[PDB]
Amino acid sequence: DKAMAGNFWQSSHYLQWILDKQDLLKERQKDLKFLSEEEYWKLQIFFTNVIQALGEHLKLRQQVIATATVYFKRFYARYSLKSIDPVLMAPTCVFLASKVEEFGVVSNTRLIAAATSVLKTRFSYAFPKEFPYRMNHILECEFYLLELMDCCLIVYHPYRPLLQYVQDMGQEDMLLPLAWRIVNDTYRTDLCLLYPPFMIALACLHVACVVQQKDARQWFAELSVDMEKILEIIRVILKLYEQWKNFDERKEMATILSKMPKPKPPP
Amino acid sequence: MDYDFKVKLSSERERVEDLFEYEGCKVGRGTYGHVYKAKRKDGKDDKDYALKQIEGTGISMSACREIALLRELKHPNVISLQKVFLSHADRKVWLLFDYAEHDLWHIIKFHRASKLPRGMVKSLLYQILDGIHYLHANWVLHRDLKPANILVMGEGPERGRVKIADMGFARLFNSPLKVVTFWYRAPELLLGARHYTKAIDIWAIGCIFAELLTSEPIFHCRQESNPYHHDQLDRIFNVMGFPADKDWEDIKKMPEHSTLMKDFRRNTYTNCSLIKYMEKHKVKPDSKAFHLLQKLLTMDPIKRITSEQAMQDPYFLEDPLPTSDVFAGCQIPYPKREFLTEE
Ligand SMILES: Cc1ncc2sc(C(=O)N3CCC[C@H]3c3ccc(Cl)cc3)nn12
Repeated sequence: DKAMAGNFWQSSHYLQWILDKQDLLKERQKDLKFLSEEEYWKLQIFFTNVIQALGEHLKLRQQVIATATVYFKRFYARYSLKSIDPVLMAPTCVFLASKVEEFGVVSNTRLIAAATSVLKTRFSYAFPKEFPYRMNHILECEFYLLELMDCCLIVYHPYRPLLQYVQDMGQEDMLLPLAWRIVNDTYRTDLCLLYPPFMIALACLHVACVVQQKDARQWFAELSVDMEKILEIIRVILKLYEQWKNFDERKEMATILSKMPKPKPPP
Repeated sequence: MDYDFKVKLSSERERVEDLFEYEGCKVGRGTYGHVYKAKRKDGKDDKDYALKQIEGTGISMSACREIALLRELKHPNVISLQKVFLSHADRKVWLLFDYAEHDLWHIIKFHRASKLPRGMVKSLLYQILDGIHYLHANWVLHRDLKPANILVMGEGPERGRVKIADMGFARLFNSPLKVVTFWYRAPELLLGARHYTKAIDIWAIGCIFAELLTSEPIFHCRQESNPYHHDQLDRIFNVMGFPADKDWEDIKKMPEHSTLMKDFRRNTYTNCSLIKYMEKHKVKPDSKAFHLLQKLLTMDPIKRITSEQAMQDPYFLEDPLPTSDVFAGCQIPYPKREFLTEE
């Protein structure tokens, strides 16, 4: 789907959903009463992985999965984890993202079956009970999601600019698979809420070049871009890999999930 | 869901029935849903609004894509989404627009019923091309362009400005195959083209332009699965002539080409041409208007002009120049929309 491809600078993404880092951290403090900063990041990583598994099981293209991931992040950038259960929100984000695209639809029974099967087969370390929600909960949650994103549905990702950069380098076979995988990894951080996607793409490509010992200094010099911001993004990517190393998702998440604030019922 | 979160959002939610007076003010009902002429209940402004309750419940592909695209698109000749209201109780979606009193269907009928300043037709075409070009430059196809969907603003600050509406937002796999008229459908659609294209929109603009010039649909035929429609093709050939091999080399690649060859003979249409058709409806074939029309109504979609090139045509540099107000400051003779009282 190439809709709005050259419109980023007049887009809802750019104009409303490139957030201030200090505003984001300010809104986050409500949930940091229950969780440490490290625990909150681990929770973000976990639900990114959940959304990825849901999308893979549904056979969705990576761009749809990425859109679902940014819907999830946008929701919890603004609201508390207790507002709506993230176990319900994740499949809802996948459902809505799938409908913004045009090549195929995710049916109701297929979404619920995917949520149930994926959580059982790939996430039983986190979740002792089966997926408890039915399709009416997804549909209700979808209305809240759409409203609370201010109906902003078109999301730009680093994949398209990355492809253009790697083509321009003439290094598709060398650098693209690794750089693409590093783009996937950036969704385990806040970067998509903070930087234009092309900047994230350049940072991922830089790390790919360093890993593979490819000298691209002159090519990165030929770009008219704020390299200080690219370096900021690289530092977050390098930090993610150190956290990844020190994080055992499977051993820690049940404990972290129990510490999450939970939706208060009616009186 | 957190209860405090729920009651807070319920307290704060703007509801269409509380914000707008639209009871008994329905101006249209169709596949799109229900369209009302609305006014704000608090007197903050005195403007007229259009309120559309989308057909069905929940968020359909049509609704999802309509909201997704209109949330981003910003151009004077594309209808602007002002607000979205989500009604949780009945799962209904409401879209708010600035109200367009007129559209090309009703303008054309008004002229047809009579049997227009100098540059009205030209001004309409230019603005249609401007709006479609903006969509196309953003890789958005309209896919259902017709006189009924080309709105024109009435009295107010946007007097006589074209607003392209009803963009046909959801077509599975971008495919035309997945009371109907085929008068604005490009011949490649009729021969089984698997995907919508920019060229398909351009053909429809050509049809609309011919209709604005004559007040008659150029490829008129009877109304009413299979994309192949025999009588519609017959009508196109009776107007345009039958394409030579050299006119449309890739016609052989169309899935219904062999059906076309079975049903039609070239010789049937030997004295038929757009020149002769337009001569009968008092359009001069040596006019710049005609030469542009002929470029829009090219049978081979790869030989059809783009919206950009159409906007650059010297037709638009010839007196009279197109105007922002297509009525050119003259008094609007067209009647206002009537309200629907049918059950
Ligand atoms: C009158 C009007 N002003 C602004 C707007 S958007 C809007 C719409 O959704 N649509 C969908 C089909 C074509 C258009 C329309 C046009 C006329 C009428 Cl009677 C009803 C609907 N209609 N409309």
